[PDB]
Amino acid sequence: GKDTIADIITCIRNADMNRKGTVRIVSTNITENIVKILLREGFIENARKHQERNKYFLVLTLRHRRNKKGPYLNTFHLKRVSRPGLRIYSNYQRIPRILGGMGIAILSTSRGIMTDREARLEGIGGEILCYIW
Amino acid sequence: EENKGSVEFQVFCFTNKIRRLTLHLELHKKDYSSQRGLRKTLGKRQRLLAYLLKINGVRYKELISKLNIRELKTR
Amino acid sequence: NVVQVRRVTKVVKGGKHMRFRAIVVVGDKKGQVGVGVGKAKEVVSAVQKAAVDARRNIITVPMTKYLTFPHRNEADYGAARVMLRPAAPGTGVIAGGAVRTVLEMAGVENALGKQLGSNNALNNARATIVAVQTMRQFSDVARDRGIPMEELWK
RNA sequence: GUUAUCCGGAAUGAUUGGGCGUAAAGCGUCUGUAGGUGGCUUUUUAAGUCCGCCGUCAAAUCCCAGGGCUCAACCCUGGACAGGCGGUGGAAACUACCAAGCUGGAGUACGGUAGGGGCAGAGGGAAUUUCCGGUGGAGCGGUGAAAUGCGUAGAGAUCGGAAAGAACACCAACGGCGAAAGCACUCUGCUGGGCCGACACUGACACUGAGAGACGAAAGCUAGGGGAGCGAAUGGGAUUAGAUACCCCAGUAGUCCUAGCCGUAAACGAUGGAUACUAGGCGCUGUGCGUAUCGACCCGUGCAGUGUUGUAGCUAACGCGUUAAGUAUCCC
Ligand SMILES: [Mg+2]
Ligand SMILES: [Mg+2]
Ligand SMILES: [Mg+2]
Ligand SMILES: [Mg+2]
Ligand SMILES: [Mg+2]
Ligand SMILES: [Mg+2]
Ligand SMILES: [Mg+2]
Ligand SMILES: [Mg+2]
Ligand SMILES: [Mg+2]
Ligand SMILES: [Mg+2]
Ligand SMILES: [Mg+2]
Ligand SMILES: [Mg+2]
Ligand SMILES: [Mg+2]
Ligand SMILES: [Mg+2]
Ligand SMILES: [Mg+2]
Ligand SMILES: [Mg+2]
Ligand SMILES: [Mg+2]
Ligand SMILES: [Mg+2]
Ligand SMILES: [Mg+2]
Ligand SMILES: [Mg+2]
Ligand SMILES: [Mg+2]
Ligand SMILES: [Mg+2]
Ligand SMILES: [Mg+2]
Ligand SMILES: [Mg+2]
Ligand SMILES: [Mg+2]
Ligand SMILES: [Mg+2]
Ligand SMILES: [Mg+2]
Ligand SMILES: [Mg+2]
Ligand SMILES: [Mg+2]
Ligand SMILES: [Mg+2]
Ligand SMILES: [Mg+2]
Ligand SMILES: [Mg+2]
Ligand SMILES: [Mg+2]
Ligand SMILES: [Mg+2]
Ligand SMILES: [Mg+2]
Ligand SMILES: [Mg+2]
Ligand SMILES: [Mg+2]
Ligand SMILES: [Mg+2]
Ligand SMILES: [Mg+2]
Ligand SMILES: [Mg+2]
Ligand SMILES: [Mg+2]
Ligand SMILES: [Mg+2]
Repeated sequence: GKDTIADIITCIRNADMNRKGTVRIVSTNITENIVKILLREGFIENARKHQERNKYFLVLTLRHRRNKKGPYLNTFHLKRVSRPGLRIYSNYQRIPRILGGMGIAILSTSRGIMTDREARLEGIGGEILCYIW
Repeated sequence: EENKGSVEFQVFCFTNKIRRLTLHLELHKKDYSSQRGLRKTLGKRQRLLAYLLKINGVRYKELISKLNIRELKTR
Repeated sequence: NVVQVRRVTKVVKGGKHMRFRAIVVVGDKKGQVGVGVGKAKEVVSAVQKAAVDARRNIITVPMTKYLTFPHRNEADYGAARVMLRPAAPGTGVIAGGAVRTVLEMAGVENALGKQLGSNNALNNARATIVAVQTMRQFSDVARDRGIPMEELWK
């Protein structure tokens, strides 16, 4: 667990590729905020919190199989960017946009976490956490 | 009894099991299996000490003067 | 459109038993394309089987009002890797052999493409197809995400 | 047009943009110093980071907008994105710092239990060889077939004695421990790890590792012992055109022990390490729980490791598939 963000991302990517709607992830300010945002973009069905032995778990419901499990036209991609090895930042005029804007880019900035959309409205740059397709 | 998990107690238990192991390592010199363990445990103790030096300078110096532990290699 | 003609060989106690492989792609030039491969003794019959096979394998390429791709995409088949990205109208289709004939036969007017990795004509054709198959069009990402078009445009 | 030079194409030195099971490629294996990265919560600070404003980064060139040589090249005017450095004003999410906290990571104690882990010291029996006898009296031994060889100075065979060294039948198993090399007749002693169950405790003490250190099959070497069997070298006998080989008969180093050196192997899973996460089926080893009886099963299960098929996914194919060669992060 050297990187927590990357790990959440991964648990999703994996549970996704295996055609399961339900994922357990471990919560954190970052985790929680990212998932909130994921919901308001609409990449994921529903979130909720659980607690046991002072451990928090966000379970994520995921978008249902595409008109069967065998015939899938679409998957749901995720990619880590700024990672412990190399941290990537961008000013306002380099803010990434994904597939012409079909996908979303998550940014940690001075005003908190957001998408690239928010960053453009408010005129802010910052650290690029990940991309989502 | 005291703290059995405390830094200083652990470092003690280690220093002690090591000086104990020393006699066996002297009598049977061909036992490498055991020596490998010695080197491991000494490693542990050395780690804890480095940690403790980071966290509390005073408790550290007190400890290595107390248990007669050789002075650290950061000098 | 015959992309490639090769003479593959089976070997028998007699000698070399020669066949022709044909790699052929079909399109309407209107946004419908497919690939097919065939084998026979004569150029002609191979070509034909190639046609017939492609016609039963065929798919559709998502197009934009200017005749290009919705978005940037990669693709992978075997050692063939393929990179397509949309272009401004008036740049035409710039690419290499498999990728370019498939693209062009689909009716894509403006596209950037490059095949990285291998050069096999065939796997590059298939790869191109997997690329343009996974192309999502905006109406559909707006339908998936459950968000109005004008919101994603921004 | 040809030659020379440079960049391209070349993803062919790869940040964007590759690889290391079999294609070139994972140190033989660990321990560990610098170095890099490192869980969660609150606060602080503001070094990175971000936003605004100012100074400057000469003119020419490149880029945009006009104008002049009849056009163009070329010249002239005006202006600017990048990107850099420096000052100042703000933001505080993330990295970093500062203060206090938290256990699920890492450890410590406690109690269990399995084991060819290792070193040392005792003890054991088969079998083989030689020697000393008794019997017996012509061949033994060996090969594809022979011969060298051993034997009337009594061989082999068989019984009875001693003596010596080395290796440990059955158990043994697609089983056990070990970091790897390897470790098995038995036993005792000194000791290294492992794993499991309990909150008992500390509270990030972590992971990796350039240099460096320790261990490291066999052959080999130095010194002293020891010397049955086997057996390089060597010799004889064959076979063969030849036979410096294969086969046979002998047989020295060496194999063994003590104290060292050497540091190489297809040292192989041809697979560096740690962490997280992703179907099953059938098996085994250790323990724990509930059930079964109240002690052996039995069942279902929790872990820890170990084996065989196989889904997703991966791959050039073969195949790999929770013990990944899958999906990601960090170091070498
Ligand atoms: Mg910058
Ligand atoms: Mg590939
Ligand atoms: Mg190419
Ligand atoms: Mg290059
Ligand atoms: Mg790279
Ligand atoms: Mg390569
Ligand atoms: Mg080879
Ligand atoms: Mg190789
Ligand atoms: Mg290895
Ligand atoms: Mg080495
Ligand atoms: Mg280490
Ligand atoms: Mg360190
Ligand atoms: Mg740190
Ligand atoms: Mg953190
Ligand atoms: Mg200038
Ligand atoms: Mg002009
Ligand atoms: Mg003019
Ligand atoms: Mg000018
Ligand atoms: Mg500037
Ligand atoms: Mg500045
Ligand atoms: Mg803060
Ligand atoms: Mg702290
Ligand atoms: Mg005996
Ligand atoms: Mg006799
Ligand atoms: Mg093991
Ligand atoms: Mg023990
Ligand atoms: Mg405390
Ligand atoms: Mg090294
Ligand atoms: Mg040595
Ligand atoms: Mg040896
Ligand atoms: Mg010699
Ligand atoms: Mg012999
Ligand atoms: Mg000879
Ligand atoms: Mg002999
Ligand atoms: Mg020796
Ligand atoms: Mg080597
Ligand atoms: Mg190797
Ligand atoms: Mg049973
Ligand atoms: Mg397991
Ligand atoms: Mg296998
Ligand atoms: Mg398998
Ligand atoms: Mg591979």
